[PDB]
Amino acid sequence: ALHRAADWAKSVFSSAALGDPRRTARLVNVAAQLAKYSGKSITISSEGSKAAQEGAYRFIRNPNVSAEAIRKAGAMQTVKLAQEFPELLAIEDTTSLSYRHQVAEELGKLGSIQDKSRGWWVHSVLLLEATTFRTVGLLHQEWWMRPDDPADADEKESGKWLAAAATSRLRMGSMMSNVIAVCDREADIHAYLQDKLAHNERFVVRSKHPRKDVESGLYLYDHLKNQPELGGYQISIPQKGVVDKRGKRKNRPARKASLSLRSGRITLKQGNITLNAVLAEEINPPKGETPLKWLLLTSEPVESLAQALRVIDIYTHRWRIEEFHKAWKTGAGAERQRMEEPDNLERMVSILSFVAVRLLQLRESFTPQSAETVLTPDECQLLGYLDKGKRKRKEKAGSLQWAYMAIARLGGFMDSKRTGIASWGALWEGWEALQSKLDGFLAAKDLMAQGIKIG
Amino acid sequence: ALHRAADWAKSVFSSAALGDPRRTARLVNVAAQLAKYSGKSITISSEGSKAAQEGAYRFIRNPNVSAEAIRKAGAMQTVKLAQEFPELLAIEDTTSLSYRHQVAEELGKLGSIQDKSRGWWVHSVLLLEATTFRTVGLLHQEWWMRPDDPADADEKESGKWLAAAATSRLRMGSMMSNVIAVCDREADIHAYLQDKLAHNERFVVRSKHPRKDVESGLYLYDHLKNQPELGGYQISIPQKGVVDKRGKRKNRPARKASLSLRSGRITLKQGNITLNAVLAEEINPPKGETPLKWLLLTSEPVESLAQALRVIDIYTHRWRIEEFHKAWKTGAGAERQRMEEPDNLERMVSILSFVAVRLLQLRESFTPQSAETVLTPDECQLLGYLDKGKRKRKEKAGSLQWAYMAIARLGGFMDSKRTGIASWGALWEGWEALQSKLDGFLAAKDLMAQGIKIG
DNA sequence: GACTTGTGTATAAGAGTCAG
DNA sequence: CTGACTCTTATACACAAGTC
DNA sequence: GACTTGTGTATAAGAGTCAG
DNA sequence: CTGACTCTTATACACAAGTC
Ligand SMILES: [Mg+2]
Ligand SMILES: [Mg+2]
Ligand SMILES: [Mn+2]
Ligand SMILES: [Mn+2]
Repeated sequence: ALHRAADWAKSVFSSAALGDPRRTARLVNVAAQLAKYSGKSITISSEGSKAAQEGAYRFIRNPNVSAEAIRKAGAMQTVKLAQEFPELLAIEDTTSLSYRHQVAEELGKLGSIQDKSRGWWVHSVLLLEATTFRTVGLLHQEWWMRPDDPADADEKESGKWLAAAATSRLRMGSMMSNVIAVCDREADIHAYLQDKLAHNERFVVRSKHPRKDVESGLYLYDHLKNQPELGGYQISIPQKGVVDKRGKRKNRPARKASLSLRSGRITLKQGNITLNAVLAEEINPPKGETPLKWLLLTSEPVESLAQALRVIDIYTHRWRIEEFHKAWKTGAGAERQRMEEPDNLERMVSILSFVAVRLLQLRESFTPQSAETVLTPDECQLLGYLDKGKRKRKEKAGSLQWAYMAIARLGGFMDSKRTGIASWGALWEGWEALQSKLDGFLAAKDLMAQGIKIG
Repeated sequence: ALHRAADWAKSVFSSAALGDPRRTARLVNVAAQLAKYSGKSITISSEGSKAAQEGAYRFIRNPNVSAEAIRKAGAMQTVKLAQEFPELLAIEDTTSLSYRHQVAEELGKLGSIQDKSRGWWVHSVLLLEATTFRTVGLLHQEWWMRPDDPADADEKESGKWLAAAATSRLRMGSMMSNVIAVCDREADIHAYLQDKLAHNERFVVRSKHPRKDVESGLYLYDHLKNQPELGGYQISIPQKGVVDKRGKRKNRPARKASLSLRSGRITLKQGNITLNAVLAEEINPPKGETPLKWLLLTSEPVESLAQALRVIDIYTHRWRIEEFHKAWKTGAGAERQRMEEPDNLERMVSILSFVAVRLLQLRESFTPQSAETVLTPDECQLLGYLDKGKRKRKEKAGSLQWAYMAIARLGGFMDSKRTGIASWGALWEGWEALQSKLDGFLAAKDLMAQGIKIG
C-alpha cells in the first residue's frame, strides 16, 4: 500500500547472510531508498536524512560486507518465487560495467590495453516464468575482471556458461528440471551442450558455428533445409535509424518478415550428442537488409509446428536480458556511480542490479481487471484526477488498462508509433510522478484531518 | 501565483515581432511549457497535449519564424527591466553549441576539420544590475558558424566584441551610460578598447598581452608594480579535484589567498589611449598552484582602495556568464536537442537561452523577509509540511531564508562542504518537486471542495 | 564476559563534473 | 579562466548492539 | 476581398539512443 | 544480436485566423 519499495527490499534482501543483523538490515534500507528513487543518487535517495546518507555510504564501503552475499541473498529470493511456476526460462548473457574515473585503473580490461574505460564483465542468469514470460528475478551473476594479459587468466572466459549452470543447479535444486536455459550464438559450445545434456538440463541455444549432423553426414543447416516445412510464421520488423562501427547512418524501414520453419533431430560429431534443432529462415528477403535466420539447438521437442514455434518463442524472449542490461545502467545508474574503490563500487552496483529488475517488473505489473487490483484508492483517486480528460474509450473507465496508460501518460508517453506500448522508462517516470504528487495529496489530507485550513 | 512559467514567458516574448500574432503567441506558449519543465523534452513539456506537442514542433520548424526575432524579443525585455537600475554590468563572452548528429554536418567548425562535433559559436551579452549583481537578462547574442577554411571567413572572429557593443548601444540607447562591460583577456584588443573609449563607454577588461604605458615607457605590469600598495584583499580558494588535457588528475586543496592591490592611469602606445588599470597579485603563493594575478583595464576609477576593489568586484562577476553557459546546456538542455535541421535547432535553442537565465534567476529569487513574499499560502503550506522537522534554528521558522533551504533540501541538497550554498540545479530540483507535490495538494483540495471523499 | 561493530551526529576534505 | 558546486570517503563521540 | 497560415485532430515514418 | 522504443518531422481535413 503505502510502502512498496520498502516491502520489496525486505523481500529480496531479508536473508542476506552478512555476518551481522545490522548489515542485512542496512541493506534492506539502502535497497529500499534506492529503489524508491530508482536511477537517482544515494543522496537524493536519502530524502535529506544525514543518518541515511551516512548509513548508506558506510554500508557500501563496509569491508565486512560481501557483494557475493548480497547477490546471493537476492537470488535466493528468486529461487523462492520460482517455486510457484512449472516452467521457467533461464536467460543468460554477459555484459560489461564500464568506468573511466580513477578506480577504473584498479579495474579490468574491457577493450584495448590503452583504453581508458575498464571495469567488470558480468555473466548473468535472469529467470522468467515460461507461461506469461514475466520476469521472476536474477538467479546468478558472475563478475570478473579481465587481465591485460590473456596469459594471465586462470580460466577461459568461455567457462562462464558452465559456471552459470552449476550455480543454477545448485541454487534451483530439484526445480532445475523445470528450467530451460536460453543463450545467444556465443554459447554455441560443445562442451556446453554436452554439459547440459550430461545433467539432463533443458535449453535453447542459437547456433553460431557450422557443425555436422553425423546421421546425415551433412551440416545442420543443409540437413534442416531438407526437412519438410512445418509451416512458418511472420514477424513485424519495425522502423529504425541505424548506425555502423564507422558511424554511417541509414534508415531501416519497417517491414513484415516471412519465415519458413523446419526442425529435426541431429547428432553432433563430438560427443556424438543427439539433440533437436530448429531452423527459421526468411523467405524472399529484401535485397537491402540481411535475411532473418535462426538455427537453434535444444533439448525441447520440435516435431510438430506448435512445438517448434514454442521453441522460437522461447528464444525470442532472450532479449529480455538486453533490456535488463540497459535497465541496470541507464535505468538504475550502474555506470553512473562514482565510488572510489572497486569493492565499494561493486557493492553498490550489486544492489543496483535488483533495482534494474524491479524496473522491468514495474511495467509488467501493469500489463494484461480493475485498477484497484494494483493501486490504492488514494492513488487510484489521484491518478484519476490527474488523468481527467485524457482517457480513450478503448480503456475502460477505471481498469488496470486504464491505469497503465494513465501512468504511462504521466510518464510523458505519447504513443509516437501508435503501438500503444510504453517503454519501461516512461512508466517509471509516470509512477514516480504519481507517487510524488500523492505526497501532496496525502499532505493535505493529514491537515484537513487534524482540522487545518489549506487556504 | 498559480501560473509563473506562463507569466514569465509572456513577459519575455510578448513583443516578438514574428510577422503573425499567432506565432508570437505560440512562442510564449512553447516558452512557457519548456520553462515549466526546464531541462525536459518538448514532449514531456507538453503534459500529454498532442495539440501542444504539435504546436511546439510546428513552431520550431516554422520557416516563417526568425530566431533573431526571438532573441531580439527577449532582449527587448531585458532592456525594459534595465530601466530600473542605475548601474549595470554587461557580461560578455563566447561559448559553443556542439552537435554530433546528422545535422552537425550542416553546421560549423568547432575543433579540427575532421572533428565529428560541430555547431555554432555564440557570443553573448548578459546583463546584471551592478548593485546586488542579480541577473537581469540577455541583451545580445551573435551566433555563427565557423567555415572549415579560415580564408572562407568574411570577418575576423575577433570583431565580435565590437559587434556586441554596437548592438548593446543600439539596444540600450541612452542607458548605455550606466553600463559597464566586463570581458576576459581575449577581449584584450586595442581596437576594442579604442572603440569603447571612442563611444565613452565603460568597461572592465582583463589584460592578456603585455603593453607599454607610454608615460612610463614601461610595461603595464612593471609600472603597476611600482605603484604604492592601496591595500589588498583575500580570497578563499576552495578544494577541488582537477584534470588536465592529458587527463592527469590531481587534488587542488583549499586555501586562503592574499592579494596585493595597486592601480594607476596609463596610456597605451597605439591610440595613445589613456585609461586606468588595476593589478592584484597574490603574495607568497604556494609553490604548487599558480599565482593569482589579475591586471585589468578600465574606464572606471581606481584611485583609492575602495575604488579599485569595486573594479575587482565587478570583474569577479564575470563568471556569472560561465554559469549561464552551463545553465543553457546542462541546465536547459541546449545540447540535448536533436532537431534535424539547423534552423529548427537554432530556433529551439534560442528559446532555451531564456530558460537558462531563468534558472539562474530562480535561486536569486530566493536569496537574501517572510516566505510568503515569494511563495503562496498553499505552497508555503505544503513546503512547511514537507520540511516538517528538517529546519535548523538558524533559519527563522517561516522566512524566506527558511524557504530557500527548504526548497534546496527538497532538491537533494545536503551541504557537503557546509557552505550553506546550494547549486542552482539543486534549487531547481526542489522547486520542481514542490510544484509537483502541490499538484496533489491542490488535487485533494478541489475534491474535498466539491465535496468528495479522499478515503 | 571481553572485545568489536553499527548508529546518529558532527566536522573535514578528496574526487569528479561541466564550465571555462 | 582567478568556479562552483555534488558525490564519496573519513574521523570522533557516546551509546547501542553484535560476535566470539 | 483573395490568398495564406495556424490550430487541433489523425496517420505515418525517418532519426536517434543504448542495448546488444 | 532476429530490439524497443522516444524524439522529430510530415501530411491531410475542416475550420479559424491572418496578411496583403
Ligand atoms: Mg583505489
Ligand atoms: Mg539537413
Ligand atoms: Mn567563457
Ligand atoms: Mn547481450
